[PDB]
Amino acid sequence: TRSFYNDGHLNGWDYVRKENQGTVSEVSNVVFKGTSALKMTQTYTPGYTGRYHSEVDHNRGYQRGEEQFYGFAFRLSEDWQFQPQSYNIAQFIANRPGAGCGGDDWMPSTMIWIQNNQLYSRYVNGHYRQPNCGRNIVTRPNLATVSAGAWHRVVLQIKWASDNTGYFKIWFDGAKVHEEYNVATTVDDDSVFQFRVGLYANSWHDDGHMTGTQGFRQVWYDEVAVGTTFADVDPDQA
Ligand SMILES: [Ca+2]
Repeated sequence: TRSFYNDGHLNGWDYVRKENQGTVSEVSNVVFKGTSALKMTQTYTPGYTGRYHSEVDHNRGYQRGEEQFYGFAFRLSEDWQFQPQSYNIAQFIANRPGAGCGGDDWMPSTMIWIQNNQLYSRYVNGHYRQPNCGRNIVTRPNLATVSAGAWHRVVLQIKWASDNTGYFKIWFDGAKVHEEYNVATTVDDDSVFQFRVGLYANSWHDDGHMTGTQGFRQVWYDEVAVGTTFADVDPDQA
């Protein structure tokens, strides 16, 4: 059964983040299903020292000790300029105030991004809380080649565990592209992580510069769902 469904509208998201010159809007011309989708844009601005999130938030993403499925459709601009930097397209993230690790208390766990023409993801495990900030980031590269100007469909099946009892499975355009079992997929606490979808141009800030010449970046989203079965969240079926 689905706990969340969004057909490509502003309505139903808890929060809309349009950092700096970013936009998030509803469009009817570039749509995966129905008559609406969301368009996220970000624009590089030399001098700016802040971050570049254009995202919509579903606050109830996960809590450790459950299995969930997540599905969404996304599309890069047809003229997407593939570059080695990261452009993040979805993430799970919790605010963990008082954890005392790193530069603030927001910790993204699993993230999904484009690097060159490849879909990357990761999960995080460990403790990341004083007096032990020990945490491990497992990156899973090259999950799929991503074509520009086409709707792609992503399904995740994740059992969120800090034990070696979790699992982490990903489908891309209807095909299983990754699965691994008996792994720890989140940190060992009970924070509730948000599920965000949207263009987060993280390398622009992290790296101190932009690689290439496409400072105006566009990604569309549609058909986002959270539920307990594959069919609940698969954008490619009802
Ligand atoms: Ca739609």
